Amino acid sequence: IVGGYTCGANTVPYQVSLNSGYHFCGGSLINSQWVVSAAHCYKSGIQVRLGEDNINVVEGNEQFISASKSIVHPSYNSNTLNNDIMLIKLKSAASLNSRVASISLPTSCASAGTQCLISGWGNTKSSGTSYPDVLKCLKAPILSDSSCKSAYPGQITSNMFCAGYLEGGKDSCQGDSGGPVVCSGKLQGIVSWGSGCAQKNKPGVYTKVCNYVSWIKQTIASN
Ligand SMILES: [Ca+2]
Ligand SMILES: [Ca+2]
Repeated sequence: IVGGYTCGANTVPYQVSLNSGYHFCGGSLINSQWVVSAAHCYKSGIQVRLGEDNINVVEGNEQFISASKSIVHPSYNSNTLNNDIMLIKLKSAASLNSRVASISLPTSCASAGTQCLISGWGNTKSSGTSYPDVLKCLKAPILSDSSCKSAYPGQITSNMFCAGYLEGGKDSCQGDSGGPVVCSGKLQGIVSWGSGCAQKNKPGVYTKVCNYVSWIKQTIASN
């Protein structure tokens, strides 16, 4: 998260650190046993780290649950990042509390202008590389589809939306991938991609979770 702020410990209870020996991607806890993340965050041997604030020191609220199974979206295209969403099932149900909570799936798609909370342990620097150990948050509006398309011409599918700022300076970044975009307490987006981080006219592109609630629900229903 570039230009964001320190969330505060466990203020984003659905925030997940996907750990494979290291935090490599974010995720969103959607129920006791399921994390959604970006499909381009897919790896084998994922441990799902819940209740994380500082991903580098054990602070007592962590729940480390390895991934029982990962389900990259069937139509995930790694080249265009279309359908950049993946389901991760925990080996065991998370112990849900005030700090390890699931995030609700969107009934409706959030509109442009809706302010969203993006969070992750990604690079905090637009230029260079500084990885925070504690969760960074960014309040960022969903941008219009036209502004998203004009920012990334020929690249924005109906399954993506842009959030952030066209003047840049505030954006999800590398390492925020798979992380939540929560608007009105609902997981509206997944940190998917962007041309760099916090560049002018290059907002973050996020998986439009509203389009996958069916697929997510049916997948949860049989896995
Ligand atoms: Ca920790
Ligand atoms: Ca990345």
